[PDB]
Amino acid sequence: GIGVTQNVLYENQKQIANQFNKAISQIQESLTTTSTALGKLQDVVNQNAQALNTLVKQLSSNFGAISSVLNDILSRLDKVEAEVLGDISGINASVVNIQKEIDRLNEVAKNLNESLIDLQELGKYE
Amino acid sequence: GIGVTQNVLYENQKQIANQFNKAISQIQESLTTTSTALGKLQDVVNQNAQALNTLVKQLSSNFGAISSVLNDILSRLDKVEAEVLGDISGINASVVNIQKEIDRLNEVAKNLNESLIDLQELGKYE
Amino acid sequence: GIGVTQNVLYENQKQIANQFNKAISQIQESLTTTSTALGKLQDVVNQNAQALNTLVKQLSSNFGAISSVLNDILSRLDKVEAEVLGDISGINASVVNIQKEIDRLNEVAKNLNESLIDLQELGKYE
Ligand SMILES: [Cl-]
Ligand SMILES: [Cl-]
Repeated sequence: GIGVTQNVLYENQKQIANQFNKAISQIQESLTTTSTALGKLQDVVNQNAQALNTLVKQLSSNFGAISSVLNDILSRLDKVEAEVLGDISGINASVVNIQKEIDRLNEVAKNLNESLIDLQELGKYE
Repeated sequence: GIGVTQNVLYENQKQIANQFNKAISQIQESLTTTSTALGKLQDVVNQNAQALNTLVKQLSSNFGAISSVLNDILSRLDKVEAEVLGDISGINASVVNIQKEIDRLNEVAKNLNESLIDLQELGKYE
Repeated sequence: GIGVTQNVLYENQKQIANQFNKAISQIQESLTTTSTALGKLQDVVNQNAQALNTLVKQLSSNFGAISSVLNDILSRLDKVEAEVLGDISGINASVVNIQKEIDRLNEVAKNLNESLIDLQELGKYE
């Protein structure tokens, strides 16, 4: 009463501003951390996708060859005894593309600097 | 002193409210972006999991068959010459289920609209 | 005018503080949710990586063996008729490590409790 109300409000503002700005920084860090983590997942997921496809590609080739050789062999035996397998090329791994979301997270982190609070200070309390 | 303290506090409130609301919108965007990115990762990861399992399934079948045919062949040769391989069915890819976390991110984004600040305006300064 | 300005400012502060604190809690929840989701993705992605590698390992072994057996067979036939395949060991799935980002998200969530606003109350309005 004696003259504190005006002073408590200002102190409250300084806290509000300090706590908010503190939180923003924490949030920016979390965003960058999420984008970084999302980016690593994308790399691994895609590299593993391409590994699986590269494999299917070779395997298909192998079974085509194996079935061919066994056929030749069986054939010979026939002649000798006379004288005397599913393809997997369709299996495909897809890749993910979240680069746009990753870039968006970094932009938002950078832009939160524009949402910080620059409290007008009252000398009479500073 | 002349009569500004009451006016600086209000201006500070308008900034606090404008900057916070601005940040909330930015954060909502980041959440939706994260959920969208998480959702795409889940789809690809699971589709690649199922591709790998579908493959193991066929491959096991193939090696069972190949070993069988080679055995028959070797057998014949025996008769002809007389007259004259690990299974992989156990390899399994697991799938992930983060749908609940994805839905939770979208709900939080929607609910932050309920955390916006509607500052009571003082006509004497408006 | 009669004496409300001082009272509207305080009411505005209570709202600012209530809405911010409410948002912080919402954000903490979103962070924990993101970390939990990121953690599940890491587990599945890595487990699927290791499954793919375990498979390549066995497959390479299988084709080495198959080519060997077919060679022996073809060889015999030669003798009998006389008397009468790419390796994939190089395909490798990589694993991801975002544990550090996951732990960082949880720390930030825990630390936001230190960014909450504890508004100094003015009895004259309470
Ligand atoms: Cl305020
Ligand atoms: Cl994967």
